[PDB]
Amino acid sequence: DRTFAVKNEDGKIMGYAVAMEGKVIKPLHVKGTIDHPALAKLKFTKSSSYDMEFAKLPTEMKSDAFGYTTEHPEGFYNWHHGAVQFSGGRFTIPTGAGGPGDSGRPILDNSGKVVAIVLGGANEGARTALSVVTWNKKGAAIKTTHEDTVEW
Repeated sequence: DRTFAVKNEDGKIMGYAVAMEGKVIKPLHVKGTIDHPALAKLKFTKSSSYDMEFAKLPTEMKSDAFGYTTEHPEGFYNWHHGAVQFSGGRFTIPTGAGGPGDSGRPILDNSGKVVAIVLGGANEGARTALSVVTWNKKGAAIKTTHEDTVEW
């Protein structure tokens, strides 16, 4: 288990955190507490520019974390709600497959490596373009935001 619900005070799921490469990572805009004893009270470092916040992964969860890959060839990827196309530098889904509460969910390749973290979606009709965080080969974060993105 490397994906954790972020809960508001009522216990409603607001979005998700992931364990990846020695960090716990979540979208900054997802407000609540991670529903995990080892993770609730960690010290987070916030980056407004990338809509992300991160903490050091507790040494108990060392090995139970996703790997990340910069290999994103065009084609199809996976996430909790089904297929994610990557084409023309954009990740898209059928409109209606994602919405509020899906921020922080990872997009995975078939080997189970993370290629992106979902921030939200811009409704283009049949397709919805996902606003995401990715990392390049230098480990630099990249936020991709589409016109009229809806935060999830």
